Amino acid sequence: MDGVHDLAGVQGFGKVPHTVNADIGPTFHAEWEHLPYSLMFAGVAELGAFSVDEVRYVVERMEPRHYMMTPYYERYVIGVATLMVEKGILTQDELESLAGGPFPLSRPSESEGRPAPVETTTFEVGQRVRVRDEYVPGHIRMPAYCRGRVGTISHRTTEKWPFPDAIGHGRNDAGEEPTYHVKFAAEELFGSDTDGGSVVVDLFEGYLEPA
Amino acid sequence: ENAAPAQAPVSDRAWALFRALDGKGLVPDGYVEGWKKTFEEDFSPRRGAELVARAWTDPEFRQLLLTDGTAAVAQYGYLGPQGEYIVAVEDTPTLKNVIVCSLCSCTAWPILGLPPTWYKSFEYRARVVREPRKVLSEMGTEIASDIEIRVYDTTAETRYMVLPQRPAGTEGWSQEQLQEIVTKDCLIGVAIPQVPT
Ligand SMILES: [Cl-]
Ligand SMILES: [Cl-]
Ligand SMILES: [Cl-]
Ligand SMILES: [Cl-]
Ligand SMILES: [Fe+3]
Ligand SMILES: [Mg+2]
Ligand SMILES: [Mg+2]
Ligand SMILES: [Mg+2]
Repeated sequence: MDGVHDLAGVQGFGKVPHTVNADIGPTFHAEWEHLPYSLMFAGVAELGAFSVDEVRYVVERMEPRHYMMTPYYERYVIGVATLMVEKGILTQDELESLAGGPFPLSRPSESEGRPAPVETTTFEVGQRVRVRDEYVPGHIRMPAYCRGRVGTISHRTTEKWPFPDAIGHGRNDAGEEPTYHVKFAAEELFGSDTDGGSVVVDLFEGYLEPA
Repeated sequence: ENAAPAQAPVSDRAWALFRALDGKGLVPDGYVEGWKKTFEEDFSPRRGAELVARAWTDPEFRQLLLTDGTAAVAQYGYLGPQGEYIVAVEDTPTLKNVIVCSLCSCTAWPILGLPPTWYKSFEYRARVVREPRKVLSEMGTEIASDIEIRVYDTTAETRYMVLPQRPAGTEGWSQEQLQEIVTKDCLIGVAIPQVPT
């Protein structure tokens, strides 16, 4: 999904709000802040209501202005609440009644997702690969800066996982694939307009093709 | 035009979500409190610091950490949520590694701790992939241009830690002394371990 969450390479932001080794304060800065992750795990591990990938995708589905003005942990409050409503576990009525006011949620999905690709290639360390020049409206774990770009494999994982574009929609056809550390030259991704060396993206097999 | 939607206070919304689930019996007794304790007390960059100090003083462990990070971490019992498939990346005299999750905040929680606000900021997520040298410089870390900067974007299930170079002036230090200078920011890759003058 080509949403505002796909921020890598966006220009115009200011300084990162940190200097190295500065005091970052407690893990949680407010008494509610442990709730979104804890309730995500209740939904994933205890209720079996959704996957972690569905949590990433429901946050990607926040209305874009809402995403841009919402602090990090609050996006997950909104995202887990939305999934609980979409899965029929909670109603928005009851959330707003308990909250004492408005509790707007992420927008509905405009894609049913897609299955794990039927045809893929096992790649080897050192092989040149290109990221498939594909556009996916639902969840995908490919940041747009690498779409269509060429890099070299530095690692093929020794485990396999469900394809995000399927499990992020709660589909039954996510299968399992390994992922690949693909090293791109900075210039491949950003031309002359970068001060970096290389960027390594961890890409599912189904996002790649031989170069 | 472009205005924020009306919202109840975020604390009210977060506790409403807890109460709506809890009041249906869907949240086991002590469940969120258990997670809060895990997140605050167990998931910690002191663990990644212990792994670095061991690698720095034990060539065999160093090799294991760099070839099978998961197995190395498992020896210490530090695998966990968002930390089940670990790759450690080695800094060298010509290479500085730095980690981000441009799409959200993915981090090797059990050995780095939960990510700090700054790592999850739009500023870091947008900028470090494209201008890591300027970002690190602004943050207080100068990387000379005889060094390639390599940014790992945490886009799938690999969870990374940086194994920084060991600074001169620490020869013979104990593992506890070395651990003290491996900070959270050294594990993420934005800082280089500092030796007192
Ligand atoms: Cl609170
Ligand atoms: Cl250019
Ligand atoms: Cl292919
Ligand atoms: Cl070294
Ligand atoms: Fe993330
Ligand atoms: Mg985009
Ligand atoms: Mg209404
Ligand atoms: Mg001594």
